[PDB]
Amino acid sequence: PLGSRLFSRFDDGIKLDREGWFSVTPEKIAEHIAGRVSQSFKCDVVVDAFCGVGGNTIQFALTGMRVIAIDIDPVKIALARNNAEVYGIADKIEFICGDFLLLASFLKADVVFLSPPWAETFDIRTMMSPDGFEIFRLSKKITNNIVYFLPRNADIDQVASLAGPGGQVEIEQNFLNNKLKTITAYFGDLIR
Amino acid sequence: PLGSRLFSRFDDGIKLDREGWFSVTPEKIAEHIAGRVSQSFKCDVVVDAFCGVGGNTIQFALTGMRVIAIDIDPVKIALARNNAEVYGIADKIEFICGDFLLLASFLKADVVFLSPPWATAETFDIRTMMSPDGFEIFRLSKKITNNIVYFLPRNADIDQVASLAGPGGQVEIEQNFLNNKLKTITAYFGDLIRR
Amino acid sequence: PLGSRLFSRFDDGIKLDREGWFSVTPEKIAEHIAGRVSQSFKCDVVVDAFCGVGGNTIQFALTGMRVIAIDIDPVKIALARNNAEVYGIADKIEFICGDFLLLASFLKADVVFLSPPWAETFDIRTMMSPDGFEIFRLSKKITNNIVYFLPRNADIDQVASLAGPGGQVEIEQNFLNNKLKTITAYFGDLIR
Amino acid sequence: PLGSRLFSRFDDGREGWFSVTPEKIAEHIAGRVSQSFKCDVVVDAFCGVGGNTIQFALTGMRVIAIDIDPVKIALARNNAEVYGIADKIEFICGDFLLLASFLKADVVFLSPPWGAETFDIRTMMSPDGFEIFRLSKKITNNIVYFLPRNADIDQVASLAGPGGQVEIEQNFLNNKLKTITAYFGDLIR
Ligand SMILES: Nc1ncnc2c1ncn2[C@@H]1O[C@H](COP(=O)(O)OP(=O)(O)O)[C@@H](O)[C@H]1O
Ligand SMILES: Nc1ncnc2c1ncn2[C@@H]1O[C@H](COP(=O)(O)OP(=O)(O)O)[C@@H](O)[C@H]1O
Ligand SMILES: Nc1ncnc2c1ncn2[C@@H]1O[C@H](COP(=O)(O)OP(=O)(O)O)[C@@H](O)[C@H]1O
Ligand SMILES: Nc1ncnc2c1ncn2[C@@H]1O[C@H](COP(=O)(O)OP(=O)(O)O)[C@@H](O)[C@H]1O
Repeated sequence: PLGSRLFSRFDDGIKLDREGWFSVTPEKIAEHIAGRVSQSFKCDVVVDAFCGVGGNTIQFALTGMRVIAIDIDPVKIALARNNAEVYGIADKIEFICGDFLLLASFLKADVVFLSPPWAETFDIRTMMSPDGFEIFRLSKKITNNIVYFLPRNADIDQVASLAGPGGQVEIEQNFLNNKLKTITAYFGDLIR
Repeated sequence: PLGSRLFSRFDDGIKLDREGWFSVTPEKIAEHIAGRVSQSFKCDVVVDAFCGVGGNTIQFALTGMRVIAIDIDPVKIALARNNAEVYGIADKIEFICGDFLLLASFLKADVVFLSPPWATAETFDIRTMMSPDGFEIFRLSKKITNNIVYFLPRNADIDQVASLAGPGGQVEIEQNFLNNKLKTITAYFGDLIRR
Repeated sequence: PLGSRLFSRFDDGIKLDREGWFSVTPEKIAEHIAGRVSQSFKCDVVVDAFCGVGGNTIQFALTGMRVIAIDIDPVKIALARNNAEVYGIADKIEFICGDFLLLASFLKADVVFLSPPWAETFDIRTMMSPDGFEIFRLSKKITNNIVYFLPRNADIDQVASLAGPGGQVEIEQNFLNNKLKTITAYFGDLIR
Repeated sequence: PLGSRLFSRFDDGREGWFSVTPEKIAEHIAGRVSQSFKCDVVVDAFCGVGGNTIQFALTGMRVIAIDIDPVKIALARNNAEVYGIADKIEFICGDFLLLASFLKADVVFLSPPWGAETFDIRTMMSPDGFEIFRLSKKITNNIVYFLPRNADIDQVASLAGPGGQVEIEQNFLNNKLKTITAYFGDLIR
């Protein structure tokens, strides 16, 4: 290891949902990440590399950013598409059904948001599919401004080693009720 | 084991999706189930008990049936709601976020559709390997109606499944194939059985 | 308007200044209604159709009945759930956030309790939102055992007509300090 | 009209919230007041069921939450527990105007009841918006006034005194003006 790592905190919490329950959902963190990214230097276009049902994609688009939302699964794309439609921000999003690793080399964007398919320590190389180092390498062809959404037990030496020697990484730790839940790693101009 | 068991077959297949891929998705089976159910005797209202993102709910609503769509997860309900909105059939559906086992005693419908949360073993035990308990799920569904659809893994215990119909009762086991390999089964009960 | 109208009385308890309750239906009246409903023939499950923060719901639940409590406002539902737990009867209630008129055709219950959103004579078709006749029609799909909580100036011809031609209605008049405040109308097997 | 008026903007995010003050702006408000110099204790003067109270409490501030209606207070107590911050709050059921002269706090948050092209805070709030502010001033200079879009900024600015400073934070929902948050004292900037 040979670079500076910033450690920060974000506190997740219960929300009052439209069903009348007090719930913990992905939305609070997604909104926080989107808010941060959209305020960073020259960050107008984001690739949501593994968009799934479009939770993060929606949050990016709601800040006025343009999104290239990618998922290998056409059922996920259709769902994400419908989801964006009702939020009234579908015109901010281009959905592409395909393999991010095969698309990455042909894209132009200011940011790549990474939430890939995810044990005492988490090995991003052997425990993600595809290879979490390969995911980042391909993201790097597009931009240095990368967000990595990672489990709490993720190897911080590995994560920091992605910044290159000796690059900076912010490790934003996500807490619920004072217990560590997940980590959001920021790279490039996303660090504050 | 006592009573009748009918074995039937449905073939799944590739579809040409709007992304320009040839793919297999849950839609074809879901559409088939909705078609069959909607043609059955006096079947106008269905409870989709574990609706998830609303795949089966959409297919039921698309045939003209009213749907009570239930999921314990409000994130799923939201997605299902938005999904239905775009299809132009949201007015056919009432979404309830809650536990099906706590809601079932208070519902009125003609049909219950069950696709509950499913070890990797040779035989699937519906009592122990489903949460909640698959016999308990069925028992609560019976308070509503005899017309019940159960979507189950290929290795489901047919003796168990047939025992849900009770001693001397009828079940239909509709086997779902993709390229001649068995993928899943759809069990029909009550007036939903063929003929 | 042909049929039978019974007129009864209930005397509300005097409340000191600055005391308040969760519902426009006073606690003592709700208690009285719940007590009456729970002793009626085969009356174990009640729908509280416009439950608010659960003032009436709590009173039904305290008698041992099971309650389907419905409100279109997710804030009310979430506050209602909290209240149910305070009174130790959350296990007796199923809260549903939704439109009563849309949910009614899918419910199973023994009793429906109606306290809908409201100068000289009160018109239930005109001065309730939604339409008071419509609310009753939908409640009728569930059961004949209906309780209608109404203003003192409610048109008794209208109220009686809901019972159908030749039908029976009970108009329980609610008195606070020997002055008329409100009415509670009973239908079906709830009539004394 | 005299003194200084700083202007700022905040962009908001079948869903409902406990307060007329949206969760996110209350969050925003509680965030910047808890950042302010020696601001540890806040009076939520018309707390209702505690929507704003919760947000102040979540920053780690202590809250004196006041409401004249005992139903609101009881509901607020439950909510505080759900959010795990009940030990940060003292609820008091009473009239803020009658309790104000007896309180000690660093911040007063005002979101009074209402009771027109231009909003007159003196005649269109119940009680009088000037009276409310005067009583809050006995406690502290650090006051937050949550107000409708059509608020008379001359009137609002006059609360700061001759040559006084006020910050008018405009709350936008989808590029459109919704409400304003006025800051006084050390809460400005
Ligand atoms: N190579 C890939 N490129 C783009 N998207 C992918 C790729 N591999 C998987 N995905 C998608 O990434 C998302 C997250 O994966 P996963 O955690 O498996 O799904 P889930 O949320 O259903 O459990 C899924 O929506 C999946 O379709
Ligand atoms: N008791 C319940 N009542 C209603 N819905 C439930 C209940 N238990 C689980 N569910 C929901 O039923 C579906 C079961 O699917 P499951 O296999 O667990 O999830 P997933 O589709 O994410 O893999 C989920 O959408 C889950 O939220
Ligand atoms: N169609 C409806 N279905 C169910 N509940 C409703 C409907 N319309 C209004 N409500 C609820 O009925 C309750 C009574 O309404 P209202 O008298 O307007 O109350 P309030 O002044 O207390 O908000 C409210 O809690 C409201 O949310
Ligand atoms: N003098 C007062 N002191 C403290 N709280 C008050 C006073 N007057 C009103 N309140 C409270 O202020 C809150 C807001 O008032 P209002 O807008 O009337 O509320 P709402 O429409 O939510 O009932 C209410 O919760 C009310 O109880």
